Amino acid sequence: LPTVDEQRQYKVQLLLHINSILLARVIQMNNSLQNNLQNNINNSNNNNIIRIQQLISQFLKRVHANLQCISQINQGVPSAKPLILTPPQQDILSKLYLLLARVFEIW
Amino acid sequence: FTAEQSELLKAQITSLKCLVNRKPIPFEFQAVIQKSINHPPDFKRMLLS
Repeated sequence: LPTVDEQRQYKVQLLLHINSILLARVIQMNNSLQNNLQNNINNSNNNNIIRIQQLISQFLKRVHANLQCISQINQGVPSAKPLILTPPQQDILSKLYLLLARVFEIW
Repeated sequence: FTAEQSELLKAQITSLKCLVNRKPIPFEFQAVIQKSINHPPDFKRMLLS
């Protein structure tokens, strides 16, 4: 019997929690990119460096999309939905994006 | 919009800014975010749906 107010609180909570995981993963990969840049060789020809940057971009795009959706939800915008409902690229982020997609399909 | 939710929201906006500007995230916001991670919402009742 979830009220509209409960549905809305669930949406905000889940978007916030996913953002925290996304942001934590970016801090991890960024520290890793910085150490790699400092410690590795031939970083002109290191595909790993570009792929990490691309991955970080995917995570940060999602953080922004989720922030804007939270903002719309708080503004009472009808049928606010995250622009991105897939996970980037056992893994908790992937389970939570599936739940996110389901929440915005059923409510 | 609870005080804790609003506290996390500003930590996340600030962290996003700091990230996209290649600035360090001040440590108070990392701790707000780490708190969020360690206290997740009740996904179960969300499943009742």
